[PDB]
Amino acid sequence: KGEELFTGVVPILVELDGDVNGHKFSVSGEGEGDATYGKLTLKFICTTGKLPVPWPTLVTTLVQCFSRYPDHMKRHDFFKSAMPEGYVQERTIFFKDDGNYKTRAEVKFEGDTLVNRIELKGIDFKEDGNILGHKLEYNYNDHQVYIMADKQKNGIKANFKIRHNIEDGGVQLADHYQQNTPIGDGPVLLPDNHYLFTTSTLSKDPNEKRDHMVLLEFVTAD
Repeated sequence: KGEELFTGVVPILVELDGDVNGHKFSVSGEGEGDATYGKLTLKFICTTGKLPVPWPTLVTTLVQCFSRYPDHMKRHDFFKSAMPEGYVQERTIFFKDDGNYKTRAEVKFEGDTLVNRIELKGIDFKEDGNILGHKLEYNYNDHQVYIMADKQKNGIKANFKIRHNIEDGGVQLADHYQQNTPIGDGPVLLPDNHYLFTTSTLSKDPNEKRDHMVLLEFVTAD
């Protein structure tokens, strides 16, 4: 199926075009994924200079098709079944007591490369808040994602919270609303409701002088 496109190591390209409170920025990312292990490694670069938001706030936006679905679950892997034509992924992300991101992405194969091409629009942020003021720690608290079928849109939806550590204490909440719809006309497996579990690790490359994020991620269904 589309699952057959994921039995090996797959190069990943990520491209993001963003505007948060008028700060226009661009992120490009490259790496690879191996769904057999649910493993992702990726380096992101802010190609327009300094990133105007903290890197952790972009993690969820910057490929759930790479999750390890155990054999008894492969039947519900909407994300792979939509390949290679892919799927649109849309989110609104509300930052508590601050602004919100609206994102639209196409995830699809371009040849042998899995590509995630994103537009991001952030509005109504506080210029001195936790996001625009760079007050978030450079780490991550993952959260499980309850993927639910949305029969009417022949796709899936989800809603989940991410907690971002604020420097010196406390947590900045990011309330995620998500929906995904297939791009192709093919047959697509609408899944039974289930969770995706993710563990992310953020680091830096000591040889990289541009504003950047190295990201290691494992994701598995259950």
